[PDB]
This record gives sequence, structure tokens and C-alpha cells, in this order.
Amino acid sequence: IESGIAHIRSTFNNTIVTITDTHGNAISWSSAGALGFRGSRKSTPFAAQMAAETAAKGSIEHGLKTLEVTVKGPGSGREAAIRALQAAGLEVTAIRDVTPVPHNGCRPPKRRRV
Amino acid sequence: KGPVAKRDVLPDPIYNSKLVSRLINKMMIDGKKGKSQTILYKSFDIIKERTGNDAMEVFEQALKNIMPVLEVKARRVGGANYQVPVEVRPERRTTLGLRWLVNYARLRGEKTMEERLANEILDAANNTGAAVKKREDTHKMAEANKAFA
RNA sequence: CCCGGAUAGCUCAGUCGGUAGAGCAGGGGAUUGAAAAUCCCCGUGUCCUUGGUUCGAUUCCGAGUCCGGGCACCA
RNA sequence: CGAAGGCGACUCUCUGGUCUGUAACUGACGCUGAGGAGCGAAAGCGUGGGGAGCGAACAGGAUUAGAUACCCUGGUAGUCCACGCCGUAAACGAUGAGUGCUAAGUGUUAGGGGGUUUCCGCCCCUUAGUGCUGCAGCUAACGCAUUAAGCACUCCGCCUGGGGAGUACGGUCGCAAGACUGAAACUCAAAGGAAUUGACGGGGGCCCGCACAAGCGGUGGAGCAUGUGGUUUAAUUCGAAG
RNA sequence: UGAUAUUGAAUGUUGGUACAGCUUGUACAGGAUAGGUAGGAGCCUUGGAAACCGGAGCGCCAGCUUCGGUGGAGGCAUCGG
Repeated sequence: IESGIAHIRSTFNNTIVTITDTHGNAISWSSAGALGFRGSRKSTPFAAQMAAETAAKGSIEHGLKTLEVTVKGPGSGREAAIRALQAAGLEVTAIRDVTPVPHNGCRPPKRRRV
Repeated sequence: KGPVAKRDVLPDPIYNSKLVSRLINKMMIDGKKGKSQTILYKSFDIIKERTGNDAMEVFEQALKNIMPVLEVKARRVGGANYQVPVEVRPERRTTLGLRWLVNYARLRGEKTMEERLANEILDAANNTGAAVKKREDTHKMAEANKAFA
């Protein structure tokens, strides 16, 4: 194939990266536990460095070149996929910070020390 | 505080180097230069003989299979036991190679260290050797703990 | 009557003819003002036995134990 | 903005007070207010509705000497609505309501008046809450200072050492949970208020020593010397004890 | 609860065969990528070879495989190792 977009979710634990179609259909995906970062090493920028490259190898298997990266969530891997996937020979076109922003939503859980 | 360096003596009678005299300062048990020098110059005569080469080119090429690339420092957060990748200075490549030479040399076990040190260098020149994996396992400690910087 | 489990100390995988693979454990390593839990390293295995095809073949047929799921004979 | 609790998507219907502008009107009609009345977050209660997140009780996995806790994934009541009740809180400005008076400076929300100007604007005067730094004075000190804790006055509540105690008893009220009024025998010579020097902090900032890290060499195993222990004896002289 | 189908009318669909097409075949040594049996020193090109490029795919990732487009008369086999 030729074109697709790239979803990245970089939470406090995981850096989950999927390469999907432009109209939302998956091709390849990986994360830190997919490579073998077993513990709480999953949030490191080295983990998103390794995880984005392995998913991009499945894109070369399907030959798509153009990307469209949507960053979702607070973490550390939002810079690493820019460092990885641009160096992966793939065309990074647009970068969004689409965190799903609630207006008020539902009430969050308690603070961790109450 | 601040950085404080120390001094060192230049020459060598045979194998006219600088780093060889640093190895003479190694294996100095209890303040014996010449007793270690008696071990040293008898060894390199075999090293020149048992492998028909100049012992200098045998020596540092064996060191290049010992001289590491990355140290590991640490970090205690609770009980997590974090590690830090550390770039090895060109100071420390000279120093830590000598430790991994001489400690494993005297620990192998043969007749004299004239024979222990000589076959150890060939185990690092031809890098199949016990002390060479000490370099290699640190890279295995570095490859796992690479993720932190 | 058929179908399920025979390897490393153990739990388990696994090739269409050329070989030893994970996890836990053992042994040590560093780590850490100590401690597990993690992080590496080698470890140790006739892949159940016997014959055959074949160049030898866990590999793969010729020959059989013992544990589980059932159809169903039982005077 | 409301008197307080409180109320933040939007629009409509219905409705309360607020502030300015004067002057048209009333001619003191006002202030406060024991009991009485009504309101009053969250929890809880009774009947049904609705229950996506969240979440006491409980359960599980860890943590730990113990974890009936903090963490962890779930998780019932609840929260949510209409209607009825409980009527309590750090229901806080820890400041009862009103009237006047007493240097300023300063923003900021709503006006109004003017000064050149249609302006925008700047400047000045002026009512109303709204904050900060400030004089006199008040304060035990911190602080408070035209939004008083200044100086005066009218009215209402409350306190008379701390514990015993907001307990018991008696009564009202409530569907109950418990609220309100509210003791005493006893017992200590003190419990608290701000402030100061200190010492400490698993509080912060700077900074130091072989303290730690980076190394070397030993002690703890082995015999033996030696020193105190204990024990042992006629006595094992007495002292020193992180 | 399933078969029968009172009970056909189509559409796809995945298995099975009746058919056929058509890929795969190194342990190293090795020129390499060597299943075995029989025939066997030959075949093949202007009815297009050597070489270049593209595609599908395989690979014990080396390389093999087939097709297409160029090209220009050349390849390959026994033998030998």
C-alpha cells in the first residue's frame, strides 16, 4: 500500500504505537512490552525509540510512505517518535497533540495520599 | 575539592613505553618493583618467542579486546536498583584493562605468573579468553541498562 | 473401541533429512546505608526404548508402558 | 450576586432583591429583636424512579514482624431526580445587626458629573461593594487599620480555670440515627494565648571531613600472644562500660 | 437439540473430491541449492542466446525461481572437481 496514519499513545506506563490506514484500519503496531521492556522501563524515551522502529518495519512490509502522527496522552515518547520515524525514512506530515480533553466529564479518582 | 591528578614515571628499559610501567605498578604486592619486574621481562621474552612477533604489537592489541566502552553507575530509588550508562574516559580504558588483566592472570593457575600472564595476553590477543568476557558481560550489563542515560 | 501427557533439576515448547530452545530453579555477578522483587552470565538434556528407510536421521516409520476424556461390551 | 448555606453549558417562561440618577411624593413611617416562624452544603433516613464514571462496607493481590491502613484491580450503599424528614459542620472574616465620625495611597466591578474631544482616550470630582501597603489611636504580641480589632451609642446572644462532658438525668422534637436546653459528685494547681532563644525534622537552600563513591590492605574463619567479659575457686585486688 | 425435509428461488462463502492447471527437492564438501529410480552424451537458440531492467515469490536471506521489457548470437550437459 501507499498511505496511512500513525497513532501514538504515550501514557505514564506505555508507549503504544499503531500504524493504521488514513480511514482507520490497522497495519502494524508495537510497544515496550512488545519488545521486552518488562518493568517500569516502558515510559523511557529509549523504549519509544525502539518500539516505533519495529512497527515501522511492518510499514516497509506494506510499502506505505506517508504518515500523519497523532500524539495522545502525557508521557515522554512524543519526541521519540519524531526522532525515530523521521529517521525511519517515512514521511511525517502532520503532528497533532490530540489528547481527549474532557470538558468536565466524570469525576477523577482520589489523590494518592488521602 | 575539585579535580586532583597524580604523577607517573615515563620510561621503560625494554618496550620503551609509558603504559607498561603502569603495569609494573600493577602486581606490586607489598612494595616490590623488581620482584614484579622479574616476572615481567621473563614473560615477554616468552611472548616474543612462543608467538613469533614483537611483544608490543601483541600487548596493546590484546588490550583492545579488554578496554571497555561503557561503565555502569547506579541509582537507588526505594529499592528499584537503577543503573546509569557511563562513558568510559580515555583515562579509564588504560586503568581498568590492567585490573582485568592481572586479577584474572594470577587467578588462572599454572606454574609461575611468567606463564600465567603470557598465555593470558594470547587469550586476549586471540580474544578467546576468560578475562575478555569480563569486558563482554559489562556490555551485556550495558545493553540491558541502555534505556536510561 | 478412539482421543489426550513421555527432555534441561523442574515446568514446557518445538522443524518438510543434518541442532539442543524459553520460563522457574541452581551457581555467581553487579546493583543497593541492608532486604526481597527485579537486571545479566554460563549452566545441565540418548528430546523414552528398540529395530528400519537412509549419508547419519528428537526429526520417522516397524514394536510397546502409564496418567485423563468418552462410545460401548460385562455371563 | 444572595442574608447565610450556596449558584458556573445554552435558551425560553415565572420571580426576588441590589445600585445609580434626581425630587415628584410621604412627613420619622425607623433600628434591633427573647420566645415563635422559614431557609440551611455533605452525610444519613422513608417511598418509588435512574444508576456511565466515581465509590464507604466487604473481597482479592501486595506492603509489612502485624496491615482490620496509605498503594493496587474490582466492588454494595451512595451521589442523581421528584416528594417528605433530620436541622448539624473550621454553617470562618474563627470578627452578632444598624447609625455617624476619624490621614492617605492604590487597584479593581457597576454607575454618574465635568474637562478639550463624535471620538478613542486621558485628567478630575463623585456613590457602591471589592483587595493590597500604610498615620493617629487600639492591641498582651502577631496583627487590625473609612470593609476596624479607632473613639461613642442604642438594642440580642455568649463566657467566668482545665478535666469529668456536651456526658448522665429530666423534658420537648424526630420514622430512626441523634439534634436542642443542660448538670453533679469527683480531681489536678494548672490545662491554653502570642512571642524569643535554642535543639530537633523520614522539611528546604548553601557548604564540609577518607564520611561516601572510585581503589588498596586487613579485622570476623585458623593457631597463638594479649585485654575485659562471664564462669570459677581460699581469693581470682580495685577502677574504667556506646 | 439435530437429521429427514412437507420445501424452492437466488446470491455469495469456505472444506471435500470428480477434474485439472501449476510450485517446491544444499548437511557440508561444493562452481554451487545434491530427493530417488530408469534413459543417457546431449540439448539449445533469427521459431531469439550472453548481458541489462521490471514484476510475482521463495530463501538453510546466500541466492534461487518464473514472467515481462531490452539485446544480439550466444548458452548449457556428460566429462572434470
